[PDB]
Amino acid sequence: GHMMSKLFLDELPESLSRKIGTVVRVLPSSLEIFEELYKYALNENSNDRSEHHKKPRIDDSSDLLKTDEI
Amino acid sequence: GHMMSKLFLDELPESLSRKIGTVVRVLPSSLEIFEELYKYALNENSNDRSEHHKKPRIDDSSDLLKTDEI
Repeated sequence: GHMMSKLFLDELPESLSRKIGTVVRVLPSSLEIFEELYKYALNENSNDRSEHHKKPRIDDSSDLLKTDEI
Repeated sequence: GHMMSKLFLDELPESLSRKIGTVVRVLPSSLEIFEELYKYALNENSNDRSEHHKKPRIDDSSDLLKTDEI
């Protein structure tokens, strides 16, 4: 359990952790940004309902969908 | 000198992309790896369900005959 700051590499096949661990050595700070990038899209796969989900754009419009009260 | 449109940088959180671009200059190949990583996890959203090819569906229904019993 003697590690400075590792965990992302322990969340995927050894084949990937090998090619990554070798390149990361050069950019231990760059891989940090991408680490959050891949996670961003990961959660995007599932989004609960809080206050109307926006994403699907439409060419023609008519109204603001069903909205009578709150 | 202002680039002609961009992908996977202008859409996503441009706030972070700002620091990524400067880093990408150093590791133009490394980013290529993380690019496939984020896309890989995306497809992972699915699983290898179905065991018996789907058919049975019982939860709280044990025998419901009447005419025949013996």
